[PDB]
Amino acid sequence: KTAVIDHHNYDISDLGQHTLIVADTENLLKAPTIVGKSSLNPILFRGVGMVADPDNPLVLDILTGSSTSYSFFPDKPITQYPHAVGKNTLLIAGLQARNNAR
Amino acid sequence: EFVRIDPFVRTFLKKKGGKYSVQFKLPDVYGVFQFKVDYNRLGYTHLYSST
Amino acid sequence: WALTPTHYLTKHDVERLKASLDRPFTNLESAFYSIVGLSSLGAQVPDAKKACTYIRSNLDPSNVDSLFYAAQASQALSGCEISISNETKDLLLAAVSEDSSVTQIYHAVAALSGFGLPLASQEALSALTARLSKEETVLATVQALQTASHLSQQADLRSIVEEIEDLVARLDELGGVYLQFEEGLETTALFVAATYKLMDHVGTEPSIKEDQVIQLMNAIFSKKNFESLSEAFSVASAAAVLSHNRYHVPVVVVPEGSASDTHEQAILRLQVTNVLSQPLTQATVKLEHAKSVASRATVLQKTSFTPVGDVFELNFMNVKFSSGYYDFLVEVEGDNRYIANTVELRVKISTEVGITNVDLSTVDKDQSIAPKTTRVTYPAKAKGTFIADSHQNFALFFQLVDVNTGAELTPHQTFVRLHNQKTGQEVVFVAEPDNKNVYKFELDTSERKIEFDSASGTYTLYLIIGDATLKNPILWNVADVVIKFPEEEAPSTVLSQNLFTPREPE
Repeated sequence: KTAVIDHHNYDISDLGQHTLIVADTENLLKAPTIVGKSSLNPILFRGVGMVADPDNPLVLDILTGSSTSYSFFPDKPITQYPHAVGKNTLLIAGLQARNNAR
Repeated sequence: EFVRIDPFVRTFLKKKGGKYSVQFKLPDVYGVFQFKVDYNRLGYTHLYSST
Repeated sequence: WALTPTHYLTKHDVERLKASLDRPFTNLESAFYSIVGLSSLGAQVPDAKKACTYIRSNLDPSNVDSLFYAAQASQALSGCEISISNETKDLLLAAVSEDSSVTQIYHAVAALSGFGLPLASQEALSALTARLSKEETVLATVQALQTASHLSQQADLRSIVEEIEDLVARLDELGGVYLQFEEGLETTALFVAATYKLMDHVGTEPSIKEDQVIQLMNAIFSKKNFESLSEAFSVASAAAVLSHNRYHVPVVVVPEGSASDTHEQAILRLQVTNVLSQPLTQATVKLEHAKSVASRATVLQKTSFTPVGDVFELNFMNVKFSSGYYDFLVEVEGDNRYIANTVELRVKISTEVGITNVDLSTVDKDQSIAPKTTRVTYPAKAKGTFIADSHQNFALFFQLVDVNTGAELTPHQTFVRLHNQKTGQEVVFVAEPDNKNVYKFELDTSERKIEFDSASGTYTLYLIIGDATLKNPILWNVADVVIKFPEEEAPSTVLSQNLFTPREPE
């Protein structure tokens, strides 16, 4: 039920919940092998934020949420601390295993 | 790298003749050394070689 | 809760279906599919005289399929009479036999009814039922229903109608929202068309439950791409029968545009249409009641919508909705044929937030000195540097109110972001209200070190304020703070993580 929320970069096309977020390509990882060497217009995301465990060094932080975005239950007040907040929110994350699985 | 336990030498391999190679003088210290290549770069495959 | 329609043919979908029907012909089957799909939608053929000449030229009088398609296409074309022989009549009467499939009976009966030829309807039904005692498959059953929609009422169609209550159980239910046969879209659409055509010609209301019909149409429109001409023909026939019939007209009700920001307008408009998106201009609509989600108490009741052109519109400028979500119960009234005529809809009222009376202050942690306070007000950034260290603590107090009404607000997001100007690292804290709804934040550097990782320095301080209801979300640079933790002995061991770094003779 959680979603990524962003009250500043939600798309005009959003259903009125501020959960269709325009992720800026400034956040896109600086790795053209992964993300492609050409320039990209802003990208639309609507889904569940995830957190890369700092304990794992191999994790690939491909597309972070905005500095303002966060993940919570959109209807329900913020009693607890969010699971992810700010640029810690990952929208897309990758893994390169030691066997080079991806 | 040229390693016994810690690395004794580390140097850039020059691109020459279609290959990567370097000429260097072995350290003053005998032992069972290993050559290592450890090209770990973001998004590229982790290459490891040891002799 | 009763199910509202989740899929239908929009104004765009009806026109894309018309485009998907107005295709060049390639066989009598294709002309049948195209012409009868358009005519079911009520669309015309521009070149109907040429389409008739095409049917005439392609009509083989010796083939049951050709005869069927030509008969139904020429019945769909105006003035399209075609020569038919007595050998064709004998062929069609022979095709109605126990020596034929129910499909062959279907073709022969619809050929006779298209041309307008006599038929021993009771004997045709006797053959239909005899074959259908073997051909108990869904497709053959649907073609038997359509046959019974051509056979005279004087036939004992009771044994064919009794297959409807079997098929309805042979439907597969995709969980609360959809009903379909495993034989998929085309079979569902043709079953709905056959059932309604049959029941309208026999003159009895269908036995299917209205909510099951809602799930069936949701399943028919659950896919919006119709690939063959026969898929378009079937879906068009189903939309046609659900557009206009003697018994059941599905009332689509949807908000015109996004209902999310209506505080810019304070007006509600409802579209109220059939599944062809034709407005039910003879309907009436009323707001039965509106309740607040925050208390589930009612706010407005029994207030009618007015027809204003296509939409039904309700003014409520006079009732002072506060910031919040509100649910409107609405009902569509008039013709007793309406089904699903009552709809519960979720409207949202937005506002803008005023931040006021923010005081930014520091205190000597031993209270031997009185507190220092600087008054600030958005957008004005605070002036000068403020210090938070092993001697002076730092705090923020601020108040959030509605700019229009002055009521208290408790926005969903209210985060304090400290941005390290050099390293660009962020720390984000959440401010929470006291019982008076004053927000407070304090920095006690001796504590938060696990948050800061004890990284001292100058931090830019931001307030982030926003909510789904708020029209005007704030990101304010309020102040700049220098945080000096008592000095760490060895940061470097924690910082080690940055592992994507770029003798002779004597």
